[PDB]
Amino acid sequence: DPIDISIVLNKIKSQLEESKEWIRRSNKILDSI
Amino acid sequence: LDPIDISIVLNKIKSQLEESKEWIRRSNKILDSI
Amino acid sequence: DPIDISIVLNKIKSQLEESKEWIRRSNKILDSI
Amino acid sequence: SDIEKLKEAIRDTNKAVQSVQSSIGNLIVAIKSVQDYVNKEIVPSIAR
Amino acid sequence: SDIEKLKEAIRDTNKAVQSVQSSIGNLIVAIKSVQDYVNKEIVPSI
Amino acid sequence: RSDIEKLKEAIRDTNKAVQSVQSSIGNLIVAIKSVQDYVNKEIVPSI
Repeated sequence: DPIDISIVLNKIKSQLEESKEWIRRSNKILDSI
Repeated sequence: LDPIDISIVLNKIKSQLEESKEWIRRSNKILDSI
Repeated sequence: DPIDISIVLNKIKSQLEESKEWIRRSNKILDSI
Repeated sequence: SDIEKLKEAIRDTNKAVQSVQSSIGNLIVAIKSVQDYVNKEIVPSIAR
Repeated sequence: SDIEKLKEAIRDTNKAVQSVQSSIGNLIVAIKSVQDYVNKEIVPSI
Repeated sequence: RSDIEKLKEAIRDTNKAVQSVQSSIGNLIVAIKSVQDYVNKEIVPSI
């Protein structure tokens, strides 16, 4: 009865999306210079 | 089958992950100094 | 018949080389300050 | 101020790295899980 | 100027992080492929 | 220790943090490859 890591994988993508938004904000600040 | 054993690699990743967290800790500490 | 994730792993190796190059460019700029 | 702008751009970059650091921690857990299953479920069933 | 150098250094760093972000996305795919193979080809067979 | 000097050293530390992450990802590749090879060379032949 099988391996179920789809949970933590679907978490990783969320923390990854969080990181991408942080780089978005950083570049937005550099845009204002 | 004597079993999977990637403990050495996984423990090295953790160590490097901690070194990474320490470098960010130092960067933020300096930013606080401004 | 076997797992073959070499396509994905080779991409990751390529992306790390690009990431390393970007850090080189950053450090080279900081060196000139 | 430009100095202040650079400061908070770096702080945002650092937050992005922190999120990456958390992702890597969970990747270790995902790979460890696949290992543990192979060792605790697949290997014994073959041995049976 | 020093301010312009710092701005470009951070932009280079941000690109390095973006490359790492892409690598992590692909690491998920690699792990998923091993899970899928185990779940859909080994487990049924055993 | 001027503000410019502080910002530089802050970025230098951030870059070292990214390099450590890069190192960790390279070892994550090794770890996943190890699981693949073990499944291919030990599990599949038996099963």
